[PDB]
Amino acid sequence: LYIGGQDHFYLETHCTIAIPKGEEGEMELFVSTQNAMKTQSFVAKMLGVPVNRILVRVKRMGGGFGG
Amino acid sequence: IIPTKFGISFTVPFLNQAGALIHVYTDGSVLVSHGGTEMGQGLHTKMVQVASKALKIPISKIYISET
Ligand code: XAX
Ligand SMILES: O=C(O)c1ccccc1O
Repeated sequence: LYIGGQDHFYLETHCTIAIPKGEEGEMELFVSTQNAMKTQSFVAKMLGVPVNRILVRVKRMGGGFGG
Repeated sequence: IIPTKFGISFTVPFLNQAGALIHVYTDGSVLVSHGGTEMGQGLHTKMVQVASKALKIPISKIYISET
């Protein structure tokens, strides 16, 4: 038996705004994510910066469904 | 030659209260937030220095972003 995959098709696609603060590696991010913690960590690790420097903010998503 | 004595506290009793909020992220990086504002008197510097002593960690792991 086989079962095909599936696209999330959340009506709102992936989207991120990133605001660099110019001080000490600080950045503030608005993102359509269900996982602001991992967003924050993955950004920090990409930058070579401590996690305390990165702020992620999540108002709402136009769908997520795990995607 | 002239001396001074200056009384320390708000003269309205209820303003002598203070809040802090502390997060430790999973990289050990610590973010401190408290009710004070920085205006050049170096309050955050002092607050970083206090958090560092208290926790027994270098100042480099502590950060204050804003009020
Ligand atoms: N309208 C709407 N409903 C939705 C979601 C959505 O994006 N939009 N997604 C699902 C998913 S998919 Mo997942 O384990 O991250 S694979 S769990 C999960 C679930 C997460 O929401 P709680 O019920 O825990 O608060 O919401 C469901 N209902
Ligand atoms: O007593 C003070 O020094 C004081 C200072 C600022 C505001 C209210 C106050 O009572």
